Amino acid sequence: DPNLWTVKCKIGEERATAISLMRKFIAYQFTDTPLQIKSVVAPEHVKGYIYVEAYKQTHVKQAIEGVGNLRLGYWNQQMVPIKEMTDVLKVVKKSWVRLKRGIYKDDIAQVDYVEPSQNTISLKMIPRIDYDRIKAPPQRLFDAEKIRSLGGDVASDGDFLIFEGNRYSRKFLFKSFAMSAVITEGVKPTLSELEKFR
Amino acid sequence: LRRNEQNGAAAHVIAEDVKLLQFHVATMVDNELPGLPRAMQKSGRPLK
Amino acid sequence: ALETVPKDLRHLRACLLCSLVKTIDQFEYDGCDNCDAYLQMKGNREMVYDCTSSSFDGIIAMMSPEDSWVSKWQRVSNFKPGVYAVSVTGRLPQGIVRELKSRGVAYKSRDTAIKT
Amino acid sequence: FIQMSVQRIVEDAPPIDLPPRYLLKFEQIYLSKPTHWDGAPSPMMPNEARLRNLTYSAPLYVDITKTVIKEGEEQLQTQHQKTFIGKIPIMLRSTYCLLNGLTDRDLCELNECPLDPGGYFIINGSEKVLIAQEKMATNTVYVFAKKDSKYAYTGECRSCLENSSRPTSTIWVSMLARIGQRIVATLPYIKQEVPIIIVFRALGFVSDRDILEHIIYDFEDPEMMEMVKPSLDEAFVIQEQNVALNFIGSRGAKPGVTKEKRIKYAKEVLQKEMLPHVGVSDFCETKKAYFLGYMVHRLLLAALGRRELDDRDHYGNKRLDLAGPLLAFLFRGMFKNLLKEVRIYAQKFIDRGKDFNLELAIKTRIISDGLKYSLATGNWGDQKKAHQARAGVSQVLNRLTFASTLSHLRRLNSPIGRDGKLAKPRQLHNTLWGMVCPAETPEGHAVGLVKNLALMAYISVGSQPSPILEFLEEWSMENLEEISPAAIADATKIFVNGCWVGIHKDPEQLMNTLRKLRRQMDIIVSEVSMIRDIREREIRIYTDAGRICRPLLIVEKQKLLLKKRHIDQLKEREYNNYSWQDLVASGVVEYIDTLEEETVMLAMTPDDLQEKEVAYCSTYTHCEIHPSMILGVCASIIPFPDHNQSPRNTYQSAMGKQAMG
RNA sequence: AAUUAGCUCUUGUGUU
Ligand SMILES: [Zn+2]
Repeated sequence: DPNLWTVKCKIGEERATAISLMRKFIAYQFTDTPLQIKSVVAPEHVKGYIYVEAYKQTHVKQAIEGVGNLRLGYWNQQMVPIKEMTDVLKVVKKSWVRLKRGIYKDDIAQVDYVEPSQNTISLKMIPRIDYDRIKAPPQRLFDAEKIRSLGGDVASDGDFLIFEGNRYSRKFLFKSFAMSAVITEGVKPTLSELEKFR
Repeated sequence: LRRNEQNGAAAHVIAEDVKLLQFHVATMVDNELPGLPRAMQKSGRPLK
Repeated sequence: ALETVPKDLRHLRACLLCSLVKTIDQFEYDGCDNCDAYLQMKGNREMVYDCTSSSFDGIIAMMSPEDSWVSKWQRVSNFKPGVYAVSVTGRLPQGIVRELKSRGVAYKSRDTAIKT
Repeated sequence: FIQMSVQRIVEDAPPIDLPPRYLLKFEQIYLSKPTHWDGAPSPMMPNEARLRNLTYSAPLYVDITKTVIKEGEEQLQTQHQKTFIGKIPIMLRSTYCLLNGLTDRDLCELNECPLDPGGYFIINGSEKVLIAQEKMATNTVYVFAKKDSKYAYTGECRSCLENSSRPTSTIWVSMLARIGQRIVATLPYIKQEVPIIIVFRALGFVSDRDILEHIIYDFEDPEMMEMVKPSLDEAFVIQEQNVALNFIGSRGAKPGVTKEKRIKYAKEVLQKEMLPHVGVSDFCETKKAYFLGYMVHRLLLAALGRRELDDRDHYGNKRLDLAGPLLAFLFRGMFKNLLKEVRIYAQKFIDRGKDFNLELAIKTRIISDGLKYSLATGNWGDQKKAHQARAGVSQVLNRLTFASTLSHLRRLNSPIGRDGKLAKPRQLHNTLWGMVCPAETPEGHAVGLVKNLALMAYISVGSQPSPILEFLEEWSMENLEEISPAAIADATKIFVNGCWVGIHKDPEQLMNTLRKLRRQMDIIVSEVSMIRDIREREIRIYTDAGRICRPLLIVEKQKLLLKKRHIDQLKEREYNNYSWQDLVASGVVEYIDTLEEETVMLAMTPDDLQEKEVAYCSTYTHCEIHPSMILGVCASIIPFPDHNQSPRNTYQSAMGKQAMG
């Protein structure tokens, strides 16, 4: 079994480093200087370094040449315990959700309609907006009359409103958000949010 | 560290985790350590 | 074999028989390097959606298929070099599994994830 | 600085190159008068800058050549003219200041006092001044005995070639006290020491007699060889060059795990780190061998007591760096940071294969903002690591009374750490006669460490020694690489800025010729100093910056060269053409520095100390202009200072800067 | 009733 080593790298850019190493090895396999790495591991949450499986640290250093992502770990590498091999390879794992990005991060969103297209789903959410008064905030009930009075980008359909950010609201935002842009498992609300929505 | 040991338990990132935690706790009460990097904020200034 | 290498990091799928990380665009235009003799992925998008799912975790860059222990651990010593997802959650359709069984292929799930 | 050092520093930067790449050469710096702006370029005046809290600075423009070279031989040498870099502040009344050559009426029309000396910067509307720092002379072998170590003697030698980004490297050749007398070397960039014989073998001198000839020049008095015997005997298992290279590389900062890496690291540190002033070229081992031989020879002479140890307080051994060298020191690092930034940007934008626009690549604030911060806060170094380097180089100009400003514009700072129990640096050395005021010094915790110039003191600005080398070579001087080592003993060595170059047989004629040339200012400029040692057959020539000197009248046999004609022509000065510079040109007065001042013999006054009386000297060479010129600015307003007790003169020099006026 | 660090300069102790 070839030894395993840790190579330091920039955090967050571990996915494409393996692809670039593949390209290097495939392009160099016909040349007189082939890459001698036996495998490369970049787990889901391991960040800042990548595991390399090769017979010697000399092979690692010779093969990882030309890759800028690992320049921090080019000169120094640490030894991966052999008893930790399996430790490398294990991974552990009308609803309510919470959005992941934007200004609406980490707030309750009630799944109103589930679209069978499996790209976006309908969510009712409390607008965190300033009603086009401050921007050239606390979760508060949407005000249709105030957003009609302040003007700007507004399309009115009685209880329906299309406003800044192409936001669709009724009576309360009702808009489509991606399934991967929300967390569909692990909300478990309390009674206060139910009133809002042993 | 708590969320790492909750699920991951990689047992090797844990070593560096506890090492850095020990360093932070030690420097919180003693910034002048023999042969250790000093604690500084985003100014280059050692802490008090 | 540079063809196994995906062209980008957008919308990757993995086999439930190979767990081979690859774009859906390459799964339709190019297809799997080891499932093409058995399931014929090249030429159908819906068949790619059924065969391969995007719910995969971690990537391993299998470089030398005959010279690595991780391949023996993941039962991919006899599969081609390339990018391999550590574990894929899901099951292939009953029809696909039965067709593989009739053709001499044992369906061994790649779902090695710890289920709490 | 502005005229020469910036151009030299910008060109001396190495080319930056990087799937094709570019060339990106920098040349021909451009600079303008200060100007602010949205707005049109309008000349910003110092008074307006002082009132609006602006910064009196001028932009810097440089010519760039971008040449991307790829497959198929299609390269484009696109040249960008007058590319903006950043703003450099200008000290008032410089050749690039708006108040240059303007008359009294011209300045008064501008709300500027014609009596204002200039000589300060305006940063953020505050008037800053750079206190001239002092430090030890570089490229000179200095032998000191310290009693707090294992070494009986230690011939330290700092070295720096010419304003290079590499920090100055120090060579320590030291003799243990304790067989006995184990001569060792403490090389830079190497953690541990090494015996000298190993180094000499490493340079490529296996032949033992060759090493002895380089180290010892006299082969009839067997004392130097007696002391070097133990050192020679210690190095007996290393005979070949490469084993010595491995030996030296075994102690490096990164010891290569293989022997080849150790050899390459050792040859690198030998040919590019140790002794850079003599040269870090492809091959300089022949001259470096001679220089180390001379260093060990001086150490042996110290051991014999034939040559007394050098003194650390003697300003013949110290250099005073003014605004010029300090600003150049800052600019080296700032330019390197700019180059790293643009290189990183270009590299990041050539991975995608797109063409990068250098106008967007260069970040202007790298040069301007750092220089502004360092001048404002006085922390002389990088902003992120300011605590590492010195502080208080820049101080707010003290406008309390005119004498206060004049005193504060001529101030020297010794960087000896305060709160020190040492008392030697604080004392008044004999060499401060006519150079530093003997009465003006702070009374606080920094007594004797901060000083002031004498009235007629001048500080050499620095000049290239190449004309000196050419003149010296084309005369009877013989170069160092082509001499029989048997001829060294009966000969006189020649040093230029410390680099032992060549040899000579008759030094008296050489010195007389050099004196005539310096008097006529044909090839040797006035600030160049030539010193001859009689006991040790040595002649040293210095042209570098930082040396402190003063004018002195010349005596030919027993009468001054100044005569009634000069005084008559000078009395009618400011009318026809005639001035002090012409007085120097006729070879009547001369600039003497403190190192040459050892070999000179002064007459305080002509009539009193040159007439015929009871014979005391009868062989004067120079005469003082006026002895009261030894005093500084603040001390020269005291009436009858030679009738008081000296501490009272010091107190007056202190309190004259606080008088209302 | 509106802040802290750092740096520099300066005052008194330089009696005999
Ligand atoms: Zn497959």
